[PDB]
Amino acid sequence: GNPVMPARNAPAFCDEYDRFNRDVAGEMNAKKQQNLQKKEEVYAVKRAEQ
Amino acid sequence: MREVISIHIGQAGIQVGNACWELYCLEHGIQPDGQMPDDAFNTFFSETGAGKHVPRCIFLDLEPTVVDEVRTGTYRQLFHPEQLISGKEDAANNFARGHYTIGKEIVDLALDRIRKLADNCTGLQGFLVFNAVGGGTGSGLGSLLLERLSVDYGKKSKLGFTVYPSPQVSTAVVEPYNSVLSTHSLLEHTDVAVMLDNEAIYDICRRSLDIERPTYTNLNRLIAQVISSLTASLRFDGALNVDITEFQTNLVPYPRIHFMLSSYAPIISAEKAYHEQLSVAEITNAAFEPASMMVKCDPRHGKYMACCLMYRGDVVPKDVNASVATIKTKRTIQFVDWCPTGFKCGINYQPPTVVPGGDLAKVQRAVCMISNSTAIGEIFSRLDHKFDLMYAKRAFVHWYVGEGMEEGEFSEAREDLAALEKDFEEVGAE
Amino acid sequence: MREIVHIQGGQCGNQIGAKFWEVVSDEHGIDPTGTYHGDSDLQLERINVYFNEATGGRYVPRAILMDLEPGTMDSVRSGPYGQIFRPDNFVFGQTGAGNNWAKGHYTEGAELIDSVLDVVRKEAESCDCLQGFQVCHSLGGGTGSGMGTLLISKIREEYPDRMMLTFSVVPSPKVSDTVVEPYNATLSVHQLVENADECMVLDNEALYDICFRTLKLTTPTFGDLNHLISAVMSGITCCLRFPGQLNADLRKLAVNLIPFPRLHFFMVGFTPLTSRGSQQYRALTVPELTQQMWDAKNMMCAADPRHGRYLTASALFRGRMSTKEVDEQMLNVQNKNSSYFVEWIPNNVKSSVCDIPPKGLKMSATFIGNSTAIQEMFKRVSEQFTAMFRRKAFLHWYTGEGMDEMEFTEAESNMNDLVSEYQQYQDASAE
Amino acid sequence: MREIVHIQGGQCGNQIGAKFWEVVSDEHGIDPTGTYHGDSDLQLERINVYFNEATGGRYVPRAILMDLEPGTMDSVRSGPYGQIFRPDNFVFGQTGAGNNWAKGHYTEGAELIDSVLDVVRKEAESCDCLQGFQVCHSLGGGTGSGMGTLLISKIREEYPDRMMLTFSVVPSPKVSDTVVEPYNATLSVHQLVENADECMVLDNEALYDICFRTLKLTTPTFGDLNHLISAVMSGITCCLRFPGQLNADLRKLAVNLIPFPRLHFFMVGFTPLTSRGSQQYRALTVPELTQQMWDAKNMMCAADPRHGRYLTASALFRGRMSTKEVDEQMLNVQNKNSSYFVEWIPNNVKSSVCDIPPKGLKMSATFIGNSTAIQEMFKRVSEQFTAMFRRKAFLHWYTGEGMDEMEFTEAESNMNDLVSEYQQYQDASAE
Amino acid sequence: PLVLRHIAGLNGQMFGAMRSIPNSRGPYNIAQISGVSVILGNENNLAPQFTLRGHDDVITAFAMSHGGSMLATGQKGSNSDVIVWDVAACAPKYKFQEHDVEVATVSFSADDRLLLSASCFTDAKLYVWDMATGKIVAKHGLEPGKRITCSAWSPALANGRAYTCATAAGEELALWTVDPFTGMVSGQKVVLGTVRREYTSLAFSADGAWLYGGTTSADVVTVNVQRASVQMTHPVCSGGVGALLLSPDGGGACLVGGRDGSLSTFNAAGGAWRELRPFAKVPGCVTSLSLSADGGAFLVGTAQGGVYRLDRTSLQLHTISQAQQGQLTAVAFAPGQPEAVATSSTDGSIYVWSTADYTLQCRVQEPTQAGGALCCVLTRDAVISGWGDGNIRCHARAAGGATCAQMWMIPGAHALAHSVGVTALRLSNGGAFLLSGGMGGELRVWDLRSREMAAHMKMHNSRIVGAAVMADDKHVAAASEDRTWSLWDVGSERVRTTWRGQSMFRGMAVSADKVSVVTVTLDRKIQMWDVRGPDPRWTKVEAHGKEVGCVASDHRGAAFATGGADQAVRVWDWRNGGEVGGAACHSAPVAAMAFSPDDAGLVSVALDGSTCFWQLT
Ligand SMILES: Nc1nc2c(ncn2[C@@H]2O[C@H](COP(=O)(O)OP(=O)(O)OP(=O)(O)O)[C@@H](O)[C@H]2O)c(=O)[nH]1
Ligand SMILES: Nc1nc2c(ncn2[C@@H]2O[C@H](COP(=O)(O)OP(=O)(O)O)[C@@H](O)[C@H]2O)c(=O)[nH]1
Ligand SMILES: Nc1nc2c(ncn2[C@@H]2O[C@H](COP(=O)(O)OP(=O)(O)O)[C@@H](O)[C@H]2O)c(=O)[nH]1
Repeated sequence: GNPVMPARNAPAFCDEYDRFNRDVAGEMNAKKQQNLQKKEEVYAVKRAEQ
Repeated sequence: MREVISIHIGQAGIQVGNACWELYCLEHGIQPDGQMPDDAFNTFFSETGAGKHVPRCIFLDLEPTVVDEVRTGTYRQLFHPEQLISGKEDAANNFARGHYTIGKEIVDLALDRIRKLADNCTGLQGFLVFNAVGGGTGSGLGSLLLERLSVDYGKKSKLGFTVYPSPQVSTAVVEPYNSVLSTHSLLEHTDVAVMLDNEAIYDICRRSLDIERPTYTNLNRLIAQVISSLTASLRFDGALNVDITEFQTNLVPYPRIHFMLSSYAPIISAEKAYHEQLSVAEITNAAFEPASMMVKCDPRHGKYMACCLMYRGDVVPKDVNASVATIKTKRTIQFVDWCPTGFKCGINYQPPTVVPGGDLAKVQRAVCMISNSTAIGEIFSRLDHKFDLMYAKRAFVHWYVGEGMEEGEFSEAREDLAALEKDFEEVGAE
Repeated sequence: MREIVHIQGGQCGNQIGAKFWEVVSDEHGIDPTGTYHGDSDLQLERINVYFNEATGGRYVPRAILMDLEPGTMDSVRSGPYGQIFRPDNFVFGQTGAGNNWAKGHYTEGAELIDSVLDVVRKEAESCDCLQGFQVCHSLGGGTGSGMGTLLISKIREEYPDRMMLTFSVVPSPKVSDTVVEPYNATLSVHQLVENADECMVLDNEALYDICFRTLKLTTPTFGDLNHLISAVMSGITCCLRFPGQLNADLRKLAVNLIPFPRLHFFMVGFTPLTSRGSQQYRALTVPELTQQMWDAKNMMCAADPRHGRYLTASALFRGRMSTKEVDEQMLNVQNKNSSYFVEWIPNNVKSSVCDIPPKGLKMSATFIGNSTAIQEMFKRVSEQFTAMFRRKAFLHWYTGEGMDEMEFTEAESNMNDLVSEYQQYQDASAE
Repeated sequence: MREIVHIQGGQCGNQIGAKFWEVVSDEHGIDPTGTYHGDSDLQLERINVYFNEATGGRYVPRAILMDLEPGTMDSVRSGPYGQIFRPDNFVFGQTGAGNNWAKGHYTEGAELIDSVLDVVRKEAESCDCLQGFQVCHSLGGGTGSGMGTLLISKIREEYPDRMMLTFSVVPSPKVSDTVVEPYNATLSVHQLVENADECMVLDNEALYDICFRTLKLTTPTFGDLNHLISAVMSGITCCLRFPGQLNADLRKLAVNLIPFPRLHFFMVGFTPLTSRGSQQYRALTVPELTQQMWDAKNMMCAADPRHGRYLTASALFRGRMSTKEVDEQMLNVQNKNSSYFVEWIPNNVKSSVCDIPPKGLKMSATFIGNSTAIQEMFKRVSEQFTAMFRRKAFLHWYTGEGMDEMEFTEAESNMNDLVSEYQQYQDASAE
Repeated sequence: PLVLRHIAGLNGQMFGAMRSIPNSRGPYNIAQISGVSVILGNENNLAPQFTLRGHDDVITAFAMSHGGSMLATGQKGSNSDVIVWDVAACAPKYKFQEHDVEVATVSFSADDRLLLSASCFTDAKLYVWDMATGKIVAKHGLEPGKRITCSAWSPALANGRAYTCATAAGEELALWTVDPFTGMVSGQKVVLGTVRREYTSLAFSADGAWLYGGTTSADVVTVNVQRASVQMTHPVCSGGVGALLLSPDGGGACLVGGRDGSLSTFNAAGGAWRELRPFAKVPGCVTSLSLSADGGAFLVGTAQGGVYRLDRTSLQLHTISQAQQGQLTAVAFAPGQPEAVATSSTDGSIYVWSTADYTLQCRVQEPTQAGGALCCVLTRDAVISGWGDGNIRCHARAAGGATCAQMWMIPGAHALAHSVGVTALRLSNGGAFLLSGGMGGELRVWDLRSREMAAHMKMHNSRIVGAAVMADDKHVAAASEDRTWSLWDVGSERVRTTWRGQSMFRGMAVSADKVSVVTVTLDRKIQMWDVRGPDPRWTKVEAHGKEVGCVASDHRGAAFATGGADQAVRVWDWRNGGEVGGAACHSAPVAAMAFSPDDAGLVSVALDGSTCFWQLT
């Protein structure tokens, strides 16, 4: 295959969907919300440990 | 009471009659079978004891194909089989063929059926003759039929919605010839002749309806809408009722000058509809726009002599008065110095019904502006040189001569069109 | 209900007519047996223009086959559609004309012409209304040209008002098949000018050029040339047989094409002719059809229109198409090539539209051009005829059949006069 | 709706163009039969830039293949995507140019150039709006360089305002395939300087180095190099074909890149090029793409930018990305490597963002650098050309095809002047 | 779980689409070609059928082995493969991928030992394969572009050094002497002699040396094989020939079909005069002729999709099955009646079938210029269909097999100079009006009593496919090519919704509850939507291997089917998703389908013409 063509199961790989999405702000907002929730959960776990 | 007999001569006449009768059936609720599940249909239809409505129409053609398309198509049970009259040989774009040799028996039978149809009418507002100036069938047979109608019926108002050759674009070669012949014929017979140009209607479809590929179906649909707006006051009541008899009284200053420019407004597709207010003033301005005119003839070159406006739908006399005042005060629109009023406004409460499969959208208001203006001499000026350019070499003259015509007929038609030109110049000048 | 009586003359005429009837039957869904198997109402709607109904569902073509040798019509009968024709319409002699127009027009055609006119009259009287007769044949062949001209004269005498259409295969410019081609062509053109109302000039070398350049075929036999001729022959009359958005019969075409009665020779072309390789890669659009139609390579006549001037031109389009598109395309062509169009005719285009395209094609368009380019074709034929007649080569063959030498001079004078008329309207100026 | 006409020249150009059209058809979801199987609206939204619609759903590439020997085109046609191209767009001669620029430009290129321009005009007139032409070919080959320069000159004459983009495979520094590569390159560069609006230099040895070091491909075929070139050729115009957060067409790139008309040569590179082993290990971020992009080994031209000074540099990014992140990365690169950037231009970066990444890649970025480093490559080509021309080795073939010896001197002078301009702007100081 | 009950398909264009299996004591007496696959079924209907599917595109050539093997050939896709099928195994036996373009024809030797395969394009090869292992002779070359129409083998001259194969290509006949011991092919062109006819079928005599070729000219040309020249010609069956079979016993007889449905018995002896007199007439154009039921029937096929059984002892005519011909576009069920199923097609034909026995209840036929029946709606006594010309024709439903009478027609319902042809017709619940969707995205509600237009509703800018009316004076569209779908109101005013996805839609259905709406996208994703929700509730990715083209819904709201280009119909729970049951039986992409009004029953149609009936229990 084409060397430029990424292999499956790679950080570079994206399906045909998630390509042509053309939505950056929504993805960043969703990732920000997920990171905030994960950070709150981590703080809760550390609080429980302390 | 207000019956109007419709005549459709030639392929163009029949193909605009298809749209016209589809529109009338849709407006009156008449199913294509012939009957509806009042008395407003009496203008266009006569009801039988069985409840079935037949149109008071006559489809005349020397070619069998066009009429057989109707006989086999959707409205085969609606129209009368004998009312559809078909010839055996086409006129072959020969005015002489359609007026002197083939058309004799066909037009005699047409008068027979027309008399039978008029026998079913208590009153008779007039005739609506739809033909094509520029074809042997439409020109020759139509001229002969109009002459016979003038001879026998007499003072009945015959409105000829003629389709004239476009300035540059065309489909025929002897079109200037038979156009000049037909114009000479109908200058003295029709009461009100409405000029239509395929180029102008194509431009209307391209610019207003955004149709990059307009066709005869679209053109005929627009013409049908114009005629329905014209006849709406006969079938539906409204403030400022206008009649067929009132047209030529309020629009024809002199008998020779009876050719009419027609403009419909608004012309918008469904996608572009309901995006603008479409007020009475705006649609009146659009109707008076030169581009919306259904003839390739800029009104700015000439001067308006009369303008009859037919409004349909939610139209109020206050708004129509304001719009007409703005039109009069506008400098671009110029009326003749000898006509102070020059306006015949008539409102109707029935909005124009939308044909399924048409590109026109459902609009609560509509304007049909039919005007007498001296600018219309421009189209005659174009045909007068397109004719003589061939006539110098006597091209295609043998074809017309072979069916019982003379060079004298061509000379007389050319001289008559020149007289029409000079009459237009005289009325335009102070 | 406007009937057409088809006649085939000579070997070339018989083969062309057989191919044409094959194509028309395929278009109307008629199998070689006469029965209808098309599954479409419009196909049977106007089938009476060409066919008559037998006792059953059989449809017999209104075709009349002529020859002086029986082998050609034996081949015609044994061909794919040989069994549709009524056997009574095969009129044959026993000794063929030896490529001798004199034999085919005076000696041997005289006996058979009585039977030919009898069959023609029988076919015409059965017709409800007759648009006219179409005769397919070849100029430059003995029986073909001779009997065709004689029959055209007889039918002109009998039915003056009825239309006469001719598909004549003029001898090719470069490669000539028979030696006596200039003689036969010169004699036949004199008859066609006087009698034929409408005539189409076809050249085998133009057909070879178009089928090798556009169709890009490798081994084009006479069948392919006959197929192109059949396509044009069908497309000219498809407006009679099918509904049209703007229909136009043969008389309408003749009226809008012929400016003056003697100038009735036309070069014809069919679009779209696409090679098998590029069939998908092309696009069927009205501009594309017009562009291919106005190309000189599309012309089936040897003469290229660039040298001459288009007196008139009819274009019969077929398919679901925009009349606005058609009119705009042809007006644009006229404006762009105003040099090639006659000035004293403001509109040189007769556009017709038919609702039914040919089988397999979404869109099609046949072209009939009356231009002064055919002047060079006639000039070349006369250039050969004069060279042969100066030394009177092969003149004794025609002289011994009982036609005067002065007939050659009269025919040459008439043909030169036609050339002069074409040149006069080529270089005529307005006002 | 801003169309581009693709042209392939010579064997290398034809192979590169075939690979490029395969890549574009894959990216737009077009199967080798031309039907759309792409499963996205945006793919068909702007497919008209490179393709035209056939009779059905087939899409015909707007490509023109030009060659003097039919073998390369036969191989391309037999290849996987050989059937999409219109057969009429294959313009080939019969005797190939023996690595002779004179044969490809004067003797044999003269006859075929008429057909080539005919096909080019037919393709261009069909375009509603024309951005311009892109010509892929190889310097240092007979037919390729010859008709490449000839056709570029002709298209410049016909369409002056329309864009010209060139992908020229300049002969590689160390390994040379043919002997007359310096002659052909010297003759072709002189033409490109005058004619081509925008020129893209590619070297086979630079491609081998990049695919052996970054891709860690050990024995790279020519197909691999062609496919890298194809990725660059797609990415340069993806802003035309897809919606972008900050789009930039070819003319915008040219305006932002070319400071002075003669300095229109660029080195290009593609990101992210990852070896198969490290594909899971590499994480794609805009800083990572920029770090790989500004690396000298990433450039597909043999000249390394460290020696020269970046006059300008455009980077077309592709994918859902932060404009702040991209702009910060490029500004930081400029600040860190200010020694390598020309001082009298405050911002040497034209950053463009398209929202549609290529197939398989989450993000990508194509780089286009105008730097004075190209001076050393032209210097090497002149070093070989002068050495050969001093002894006039192999000169007699070019002489016998009909160019004066003075053409070689004029071409060498023009190339030396271009080198001088590049050095001038390399060592130019502000104020 | 989906259970396949019956497949109705027949490639009516092919000459020899259906063929018997001689001396077939077990099941699967007949074999038909319908598309990608082969329907191997019993002579009597209402019996299980097998689907020999190993191809990727349409089948171009079908061959019997005179009892023992079937063979089908591919088309395009660079995989025009000759695949040999076994009667007992019902599995592929040999796969010859040696033709670069579609295999023009294929035939089996009279002794079932040799196999002739002929291509036409860019590699024209008469491959002869042995029943054991592979090929015997490479080719003889032919010429590209010469359409090899048909082929036959000589029963005689089987001495191991000779095998006479007759091949008709256009108007050319060629006899190919094949030495399989040496693997040589010698091709002698038959001297025509003014005999130019297109040969539909070829058949040698019992003793050879006389090859009968049936032509489109209703003639059988008898050619002397020994001299390789046309000997004589006789008219046989007015209409054409189609199928030509050797008489089951015969003196020198040969059964001839015709395009008129006539079946006659032509004998070479008997003089030049024939005076045609058929012994049996079938409805349609005969394309296949065979013998089965222990040689008691003639098993005559039809170009109209029909298979018929003609008794030999008493000439009794019994139909077997009917197949809708063309690309089938819509399936409709009567509002309450599960016994009648309406199937439309791109060909102007609509078949109303009795699902109990798959017989043709009635047929609606329209001319080709009337477009194609792109949508259909069934009524207790009416068939309403929307065509490619934009017109909506309603025909009087008939019974027993007859051409229906057109009661009425809405003309120009959807034809606006930019898109013609109404799609996705729907009827109001209980029956009040008719919802229609144009090719350009205009929704139109039509009264039924007066056929008058009641609502024109134009917001969607592309093709409508999958419109559906809710339970109360409201409706919703699918609007393919613009990846959005909107719920509307009959008061000519959109009620919010207008949900946009990311990929273009292909079909949309509404569940029994008025809140659940299923859409299918070309991304092979099934999207579930709640009318009360602004986002789809969930989406199932990769529902089919290829694009999904149609979606259905049970009237109880429990399950909904999904058919795609993978030729497989699946069933999914409305709320939980998952696969209730899936199966691939159509020999084409599935274009449309309909659930039965009751629990059991699903009727799906394919692009080739295959109608598959399914039991859901
Ligand atoms: N506006 C409009 N004009 C049309 C239409 N159809 C035809 N025409 C015009 O009508 C002219 C000819 O009409 P006809 O005389 O009826 O043609 P025909 O039926 O063949 O009869 P002849 O031509 O006289 O033999 C043409 O020049 C067209 O310009 C139409 O549908 N709409
Ligand atoms: N297009 C075409 N031309 C033919 C055919 N057969 C003969 N010709 C040409 O017709 C010309 C005259 O031959 P022809 O008139 O048929 O001979 P005749 O029948 O004895 O008079 C010859 O020059 C041939 O080239 C044919 O089947 N098709
Ligand atoms: N990247 C790449 N380079 C090539 C390819 N084919 C040839 N080349 C190189 O291009 C240079 C010029 O060759 P070319 O112009 O194609 O030869 P011509 O067609 O006879 O003029 C040669 O030195 C080759 O090394 C290819 O497919 N890909």
